[PDB]
Amino acid sequence: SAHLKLKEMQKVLNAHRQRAMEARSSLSKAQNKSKVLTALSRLQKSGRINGFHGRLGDLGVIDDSFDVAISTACPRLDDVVVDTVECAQHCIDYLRKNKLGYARFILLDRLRQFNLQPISTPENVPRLFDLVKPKNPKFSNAFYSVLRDTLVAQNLKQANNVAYGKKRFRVVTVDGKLIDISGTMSGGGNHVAKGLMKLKVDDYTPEEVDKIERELSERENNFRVASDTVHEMEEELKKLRDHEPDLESQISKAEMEADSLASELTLAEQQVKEAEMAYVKAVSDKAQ
Amino acid sequence: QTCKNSEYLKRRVTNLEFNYTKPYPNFEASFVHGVVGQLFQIDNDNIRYATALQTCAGGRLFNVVVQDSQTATQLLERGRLRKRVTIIPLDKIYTRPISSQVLDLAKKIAPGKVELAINLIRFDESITKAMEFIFGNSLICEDPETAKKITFHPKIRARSITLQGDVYDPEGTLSGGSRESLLVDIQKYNQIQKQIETIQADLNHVTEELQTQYATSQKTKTIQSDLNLSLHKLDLAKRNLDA
Repeated sequence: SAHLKLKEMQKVLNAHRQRAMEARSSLSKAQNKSKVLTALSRLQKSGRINGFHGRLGDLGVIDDSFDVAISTACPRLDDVVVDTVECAQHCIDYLRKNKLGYARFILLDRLRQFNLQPISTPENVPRLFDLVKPKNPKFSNAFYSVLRDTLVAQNLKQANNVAYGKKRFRVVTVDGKLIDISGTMSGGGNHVAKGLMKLKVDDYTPEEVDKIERELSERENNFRVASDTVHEMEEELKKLRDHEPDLESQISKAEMEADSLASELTLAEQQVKEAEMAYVKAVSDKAQ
Repeated sequence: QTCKNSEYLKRRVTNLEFNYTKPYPNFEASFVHGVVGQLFQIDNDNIRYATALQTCAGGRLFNVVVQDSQTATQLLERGRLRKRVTIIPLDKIYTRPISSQVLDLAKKIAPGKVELAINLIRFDESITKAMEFIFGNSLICEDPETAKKITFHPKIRARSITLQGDVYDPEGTLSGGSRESLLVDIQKYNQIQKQIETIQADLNHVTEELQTQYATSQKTKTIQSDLNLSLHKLDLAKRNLDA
């Protein structure tokens, strides 16, 4: 039961472990964006670089009520929008020289354009592409390259049209449920996503992550010394299971040797009185 | 000793861990092959491409394989979903191949600085189609300028990966920055796991043959009682020689 309890609590550790990682991951992402923002504030301000547009979020505004919808739909709203290849390359290597973060970039010169005209969307489903109000229409086509088949459904009608109707599209439910065309089973959960376009912030203090790491370390140390005690008890049990049979065999051979000595003693004790009587009858002879 | 001193590395290999609750006991758990991470390995030279490898899988490193569609859907529905993940069934995933003609043409245009994704991985044959769905659409180029001129080629639409971790998408998409390389520890972890499984199977076979030998030894002790009786008779006769 001891080691049972051990595994029990160590299972808890694993849970804590992964959940901590989750928080850590989020924190990293957060801090990543933060330092990314620094570049967006610094590299564009110095004027030494040109053609730097910024981020995809620094563009046309969408309705605020669909913030969770667009947050769960695509994170690529955080993509770095630039135009020329060489400027992007040089700032990438300048950022990597000092290790100032990590993100994705897109080039306007290689942006494949398409037709941004709307299509017939039956069953009264709104298209988020028309809802966006871009300040620069020249990028709207790029939006069609990013927001491909962007629709919105509700009232659980996804099983009729979004599953398979006239054509399957990347429809995002008002609450955040997304059905992808790729077919893979999107595992749901309880992850939060909001605060990407104002017409959310789940940041925690670094001391909280520090105390989580400290409690993880102390739990790991406690479980390690518990496993050490379990190993010591297992070694003691092995010592007992080795000391049982050798002692039983030694007591068997000891009782056998004692029986042999007793038989020898019984057969030899008659010689005592035999030799005593012989010596007496020899001493009594005194004629010579 | 090995399985007790090698868990300081487990603190880093945590996101690849699989967790679930069995919805249906009658369902065959063999259909859930597991996470795609430990289901395949990488050869030695992939170390020189280690970082690049992450890109070639991306978040796809955290997918779980299921046999068919209905079982995957019911496991997702009744499995008490806790975190947003991605699951791949095997029955409905389409395999989109790439014409090897453009592949060899790009290999001949750029001599030496060309690598194929499916040629730099080691996996099971029964899931080769899965590799055609994930690792069957990417390429690797060493020099950055070569990958840049390959990306700008109209016919050569190559999903290139520059060794510094630079994804050269055929549509001009490019990444960059310092993330890190969490594949070497996962490789060590799965190697330790496979050697632990081998040693455990060997020890289980040894324990089974030991139980057989223990039954034979129970019979041999049944006769060894009389053997000890004869040994005691021998000792008594040896004592009576000089008695």
